[PDB]
Order: sequence, then C-alpha cells, then structure tokens
Amino acid sequence: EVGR
Amino acid sequence: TLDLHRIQRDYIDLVPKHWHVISLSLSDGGHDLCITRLQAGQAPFVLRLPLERAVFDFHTGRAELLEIIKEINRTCHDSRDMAGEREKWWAEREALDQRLKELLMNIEHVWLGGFRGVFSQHGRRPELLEKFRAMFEGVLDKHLPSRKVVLDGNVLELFIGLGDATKSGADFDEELTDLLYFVVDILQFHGERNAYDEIDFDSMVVETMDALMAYHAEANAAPESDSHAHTILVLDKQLHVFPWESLPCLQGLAVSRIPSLACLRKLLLDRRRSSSDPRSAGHHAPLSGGTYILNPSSDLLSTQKTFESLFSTHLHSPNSWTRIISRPPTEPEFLSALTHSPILLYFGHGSGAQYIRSRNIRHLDHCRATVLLMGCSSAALTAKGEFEPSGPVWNYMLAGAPAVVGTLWDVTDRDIDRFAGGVLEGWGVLPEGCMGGRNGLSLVQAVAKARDRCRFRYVTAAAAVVYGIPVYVDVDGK
Repeated sequence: EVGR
Repeated sequence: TLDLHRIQRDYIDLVPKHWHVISLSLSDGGHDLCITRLQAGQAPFVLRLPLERAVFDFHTGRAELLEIIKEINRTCHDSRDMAGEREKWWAEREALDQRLKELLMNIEHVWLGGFRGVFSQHGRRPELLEKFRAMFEGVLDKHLPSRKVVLDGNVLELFIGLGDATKSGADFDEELTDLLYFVVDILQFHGERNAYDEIDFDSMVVETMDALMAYHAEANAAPESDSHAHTILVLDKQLHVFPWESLPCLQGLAVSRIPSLACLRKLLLDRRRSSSDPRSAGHHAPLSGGTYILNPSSDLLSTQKTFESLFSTHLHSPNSWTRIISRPPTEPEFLSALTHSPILLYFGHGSGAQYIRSRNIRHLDHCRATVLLMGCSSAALTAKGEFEPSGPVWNYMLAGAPAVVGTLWDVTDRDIDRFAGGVLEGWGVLPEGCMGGRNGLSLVQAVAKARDRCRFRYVTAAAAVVYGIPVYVDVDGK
C-alpha cells in the first residue's frame, strides 16, 4: 500500500 | 435558557423531524463534556458529564488520540520505505488499529457511560413512555427515602436509549447505576434530599431493567417504519479530531458534522428537491454532469486502475461527467466543476489544496458540488487536532457545498479506495456490484456503511467523516  | 429557545425557534424547528442535532463542547474547566440534544418540536436537552465521576480525563484521552494519529501518519509515509519488512509494517498498523479501538471503547465506557443513550436515534413514543414513567416513578417510591419532584421526559428517554433491553444477554447494570445516580442528583438538585448509602441501588437496577424490558417488548411488537434518521454533530474547535462516528454507539449510524447552526440553516434552505417521504428532506444532486479528478499527480497508478474503466463506463459515457485523469486540473477547471457539477470526486493526494486556493473557494458565487476529498488529512485538522476557518473544508462549507467527505488523518490508497467504492455504490453513483441495479442511500448513510469495506475500521475508516447535510443522488434529475 502507498500513503495518499 | 432564554437564549436556547431562541435557537430552537430560529434554527432547530427548521430541521427535519427525523433528524436530531447534537452539539459537543467542553466546560471552561475541561472537566465536563457538555451535550445538547436538539430536535424540531422537542424540548432541548442539556447534559453536563464530569469525565472523572468514577487516570483518564480529557487531556489524557486527547493526548493518547493524537499520539496514535502521529504513529498512523508515520505508517502511511513509511509504506514505501520498508522494502520481510512488509510483515513488520502491517503488524504495526494492525496494532494501532487495536489501540484506537480500545481508546474509543474506553471513551464510550468511561466518559459517556450510562448516558450513551443521548445519541440514540430511537423514535419517541409518548404512549409507551407514559407506561415507563409510571413504572419508574413506582421504582422511586419503593426504594428511596424522602419516599414530588418530577422528571422531564428527556431524562427518561436516556433509559430507553440504552438499547433493546429484551436482547438475549443484555447487561445494563453499570449504565443503569450511572443513570440512577443522575436521577438522585436531579431530585437532590430540585429539593429532594437523599443519602447515597440509604438507597438500595442494586434493587433499583433490577426493577428498572424489568421496566425497560416491558417497554421494548411493546416497542418490538409494533415497530415504526424506517425513519431515515440522521444525526448531525456540532463540535467544539478541539473535538473534530475525535472520530465520534466510530464510537461503538454511533458505529454504522448515519452521522454527519456541521461547523455551526448557521451553516445548517443555510444548507437546508438551499436544498434542491427531487425531480419527482423522508428522502425528500435531503438535498438532491443529479447524477448527470458531475466531475471526477482521478490520480491528478499521476503516481496513484493502483487507484487509477481501480476506477478508470468504471468511471468511463458508468459516468463519463452515459451521464455526461467531466473526466480529468492523470493530470492536474487547472484552478479555473476546478472552480468551474464546483459551480456546475452536482458531484465532484477527488481521488488524489491530500485535500487537493495543491490545485485550488482557499481564498478562491470563497470568491465562488455558489458551490453547487457535493465534494468527496479522497486523500490524506483532507479535513485539514491542525497539528493539535483543531478545526480552523482556513482549511479547504471550512471554505467549501462557507461557499455552500451541501456536503463534503474527507479524512481526519492520513490513509493508504488501497484502503481508502475500498471505502470510496463503498460510498459510491451505496450512494447510487455507481451500480451495485461494481467493485467485485442502483442503490440510493443518503451520502451520510452510504459513508457509515462503507466503513465496513476497509481492512482497518479504525486506522482507516474512522478517519472518514462528512461535513454537511444528507445528500441523495437524483438519477433522472437535471
């Protein structure tokens, strides 16, 4: 997952 | 007390009766949570709860919350950094999820305790209440000394609001104790004195619970139709950081926020009626002619993959939506979308403030758009967790946006997309089954249910909040  | 009734007349009596308004604020001391419950055609109810009545005061709760938030934020931004290490990152977030869950449990248990019923959306039933009143006053006569002062119905509604007393395994003993103390204090306050040690509280709990079982048995036999009840919170400046909506007692219920009663009143009077019933109470936004902004900074490839074909198929093609994909919107384009699109979807980093100035959201004649800001900390709370007049959301509210969905802290793309997809299906912007017929929940109801879609209810979903009033999608409207 990637931090938005 | 005089002032409050002016508020009832000029603001609350305009609010749909299936809605109720709860304001939360702190005492000057910080020692008390002040709760006001407001509903059109109802007497105002004012509650003042000392947090320490029973190691966990407000300063302590807020401090723990902010530290958790700090660590959560830290986890989103590491995400990339950790290259094996993947297992440890997940373990850290699940643990924070558990920490926040625990904090909210402790808040509901300690701060609210037996008063949690103030948040109850149950339909008021005068005939059943008069039965409960008679039985409860009987309880008082039987177990007190000074064996005259009569209780307001709103106080009795607190007992009712504890929940369905006939549920198998239901246990209201601490809550009931808590509320009985309250009643003794009110009596005491109004000239009926009673020593705590001379009351058999344990017997009163038993008789009161049986009285509540009698109430709910009758209530269950004859249940009223679905109210489409909504709660709207008015929060003191420092209370926006708390994910109230994710408390056990508000979890899954339709709850939004509003910056002020002035806001609320303006938005109600601006409501668009359906082209065509409790649903007619909400603002109605046509499905046709919306705008979506998807992956504006181009690096959210996973996110674009998730929604691009769906939005093309279901929005741009049949419903005349404006499409902005993997490029920043210019500021005039953003403003134009706000003026003309019934719905604006923002799937990017942060609040979108990198694309549109706050001062320019104020220059807008009217913000027509209902706005979904699917990004990190898009509610734009201060470092200290406060809701300030300069964030994007406050500006949308001043411009007249009917609702704004945003986040209280930072969130990952994958998990917020889960939430977002949930909102869109439930709201009726997308057809049922998309992410795996068209639904029609209010925006507020769709948000509350969509929290279920996240892997983390607290680390992710609890961040999600809505400012504004219930909005329904009007599929054939224009």
